[PDB]
Amino acid sequence: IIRGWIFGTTLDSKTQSLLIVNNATNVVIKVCEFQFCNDPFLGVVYSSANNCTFEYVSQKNLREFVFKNIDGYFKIYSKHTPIPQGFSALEPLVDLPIGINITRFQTLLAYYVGYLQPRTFLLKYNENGTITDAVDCALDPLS
Amino acid sequence: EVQLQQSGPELVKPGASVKISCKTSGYTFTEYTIYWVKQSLGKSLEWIGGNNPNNDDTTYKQFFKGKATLTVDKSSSTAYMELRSLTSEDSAVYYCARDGYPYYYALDFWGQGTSVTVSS
Amino acid sequence: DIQLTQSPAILSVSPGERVSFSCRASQSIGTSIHWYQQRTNGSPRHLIKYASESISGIPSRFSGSGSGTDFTLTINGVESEDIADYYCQQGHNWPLTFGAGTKLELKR
Amino acid sequence: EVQLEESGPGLVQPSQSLSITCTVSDFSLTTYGVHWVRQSPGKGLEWLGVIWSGGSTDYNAAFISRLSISKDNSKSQVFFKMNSLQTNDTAIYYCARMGDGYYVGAMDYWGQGTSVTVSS
Amino acid sequence: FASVYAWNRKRISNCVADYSVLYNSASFSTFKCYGVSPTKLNDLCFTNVYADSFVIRGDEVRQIAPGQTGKIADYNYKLPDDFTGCVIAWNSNNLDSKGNYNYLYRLFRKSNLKPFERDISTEIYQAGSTPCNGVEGFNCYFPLQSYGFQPTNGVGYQPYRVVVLSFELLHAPATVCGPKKSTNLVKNKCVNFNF
Amino acid sequence: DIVMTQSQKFMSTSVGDRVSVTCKSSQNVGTNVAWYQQKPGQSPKALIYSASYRYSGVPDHFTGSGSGTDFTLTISNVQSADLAEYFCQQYNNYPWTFGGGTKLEIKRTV
Ligand SMILES: *[C@@H]1O[C@H](CO)[C@@H](O[C@@H]2O[C@H](CO)[C@@H](O)[C@H](O)[C@H]2NC(C)=O)[C@H](O)[C@H]1NC(C)=O
Ligand SMILES: *[C@@H]1O[C@H](CO)[C@@H](O)[C@H](O)[C@H]1NC(C)=O
Ligand SMILES: *[C@@H]1O[C@H](CO)[C@@H](O)[C@H](O)[C@H]1NC(C)=O
Ligand SMILES: *[C@@H]1O[C@H](CO)[C@@H](O)[C@H](O)[C@H]1NC(C)=O
Repeated sequence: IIRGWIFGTTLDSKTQSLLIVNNATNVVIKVCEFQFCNDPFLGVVYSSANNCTFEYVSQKNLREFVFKNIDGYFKIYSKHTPIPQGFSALEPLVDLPIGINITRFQTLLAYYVGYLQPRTFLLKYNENGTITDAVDCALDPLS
Repeated sequence: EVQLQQSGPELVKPGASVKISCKTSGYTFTEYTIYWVKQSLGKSLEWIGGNNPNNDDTTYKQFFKGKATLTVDKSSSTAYMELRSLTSEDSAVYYCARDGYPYYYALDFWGQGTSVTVSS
Repeated sequence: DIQLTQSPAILSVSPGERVSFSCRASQSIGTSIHWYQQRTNGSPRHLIKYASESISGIPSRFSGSGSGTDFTLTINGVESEDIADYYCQQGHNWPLTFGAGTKLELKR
Repeated sequence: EVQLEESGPGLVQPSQSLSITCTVSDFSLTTYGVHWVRQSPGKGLEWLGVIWSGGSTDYNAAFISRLSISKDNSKSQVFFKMNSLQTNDTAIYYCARMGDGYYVGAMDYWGQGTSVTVSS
Repeated sequence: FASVYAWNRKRISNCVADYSVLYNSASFSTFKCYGVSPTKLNDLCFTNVYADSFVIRGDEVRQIAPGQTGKIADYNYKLPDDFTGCVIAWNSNNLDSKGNYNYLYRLFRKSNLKPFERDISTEIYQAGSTPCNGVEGFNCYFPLQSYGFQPTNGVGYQPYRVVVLSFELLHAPATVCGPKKSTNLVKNKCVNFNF
Repeated sequence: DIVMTQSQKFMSTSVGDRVSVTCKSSQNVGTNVAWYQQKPGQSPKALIYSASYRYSGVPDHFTGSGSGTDFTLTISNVQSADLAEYFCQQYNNYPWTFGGGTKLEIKRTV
């Protein structure tokens, strides 16, 4: 049911709005402008198509995702789970050179939402090279 | 700096042919239309006709049959008018005028006019 | 293809008098004609292009007239230097061709 | 102060091929084309082909399959290669530049050609 | 392609293609680049490549240039003076020969076109003081006119296909750039590399 | 149809009194007219334009009128160079038709 997310800064066709849609067989990414949409197109978006510039086509369970946007680059890190306590590794999937701020985002149809801080971390790489332990640097005097 | 000049008076015979030329100076020929009118001895001015300078398209009124042909030439940058079948009353003065589309509509400048007289 | 015929093969005339050279075309070409002057031990020199304008450095006596299939190159007061062969060149069709070539001859 | 010079006379037999070098100077060849015209003894001027700086090659109808024109902007040289030499090939070949204006005409100046002699 | 007044517009992004093979071909009639030397297209690269394609008359290729006159150059398409790109034109007479009468061109307009302006409209042009209404008559002309592309027409009337390419100097992260060459590899040798 | 009389054949004013004249129209044609000044012998001269406008080439102390199916025109005053012929214009349909005008005389008294 939880399929896509809408990113942007004004939620209107005036400014470009990033759109990610899952088609149950492939993913389509478009930064083309779309008009305001208070309610998602559940079907049990056809708002507008203005200045359509970029297009991309590509491919219990806790599908963790981390979204980042720095220096005009958009990164999506994904990791699946077989069956939220425990330690896991997140790896980069794709990179998008779009170059747009996005100050707000909306969800399209329970989940958890967090936030990141500019902290310092210690990592213990394994012999395979896969990360397997993280230690904070300001949580406790022991850290 | 726009000026218009014409020829002098002429006399014509009943049922003959004459030619009159309208010369315009001070502006490029092929952007403003050229119009002609007739004044029959202090009578109401009658719109003779008008023609395009570049498209060379000429149009007339229903009460104009009798001289229905106009032409303009770029070699001398002038307009030609000719008369035929001068029967009894076409002895008048003909004024050649030019209109301005960008500003000042309705035939600002005129000419001194050419007076034609029909006689035996 | 198209062909060009010159007026006379050889024209004899004294210097200083009015002269004219004729080039005829089988098909109407509008104004796509040119006139060239070739002297002895020398390649042709362009006199008139398009039969309507002159060439820089060409004496004002040279002039062109005619359109369609007939073209005439007229010179006012021919001089000794102008006694040479003349050519007419057409380019309306894709294969451009030259005329037969008329030759100017002195009379004195 | 533009000048146009070609190679020397050719001493060839009817069978093989030959190349003619046409070199320009004092003006930019990258903006104008080059024309080739031949003149047999007792025959008028015949145009062979024209090359344009945009990589365009055009040939005459009778010499479409027997001509090769190459341009090199590194040294501003035009190479004119022809094959199937015959007795009638003895002529004078002129190379000249393309003038601004229309495709036919724009003949401002020319260059002195080479004398190719073909005999058995 | 589309009409001369309504020129086809194409935007190209996220690709790598060679530009040297363009002028190396033996079919391009006119090839004039203004913003960069023709031989240095492969060396450099830009962003936001724009292609404008249309068909004009044979004797009007010179109209497409920064800062020139002409009815088509003023009422159909005008190139801005600060233009950094290239123009390609080649003969297409055999494509339209019988012959072609589906082409229209603009001839009457109130003012000159703006740079990169896609002015598409229809209206009875006025050329007189009196207002024009109803059907076209005096001082009432149709701004579009046809082409007499007869197959029996030589130079000056044959239809030429013209493509104009423009680019921007990296206003965003680079998306299109020229291809690069990769050599072979060696082993057991003291070799410096960039990789 | 096409008929025009502008309410008079000749006007007479002696001294100082303001002079005015209408340019009345037939059944609805529109509102766009002009007036012409005609001194006895030389080329004509436009008097007013669109019934409310001013001419940069004339020492404008002038007044026009409104709009509708009727027209009116007013001139400055009676100076020593006002006796001439007047005409106005009708240009909506292409066969432009003029009127008889109205000729003003300075009505000199005893
Ligand atoms: C990386 O992890 C993988 C699997 O988790 C290891 O793969 C196998 O590990 C067993 C150890 O029980 C070895 O016997 C096999 O030979 C390994 N197979 C392969 C294909 O590697 C792998 O050994 C780990 N590598 C390191 C460096 O720890
Ligand atoms: C989604 O998938 C269906 C069928 O697989 C396809 O017809 C449709 O075009 C897809 N939508 C896209 C690619 O936006
Ligand atoms: C599209 O957005 C770009 C961003 O700068 C802008 O330059 C361009 O004018 C826009 N075009 C349209 C049609 O909105
Ligand atoms: C991001 O915000 C800055 C600051 O206002 C603005 O200049 C810039 O245009 C924004 N980015 C986009 C893609 O609109």
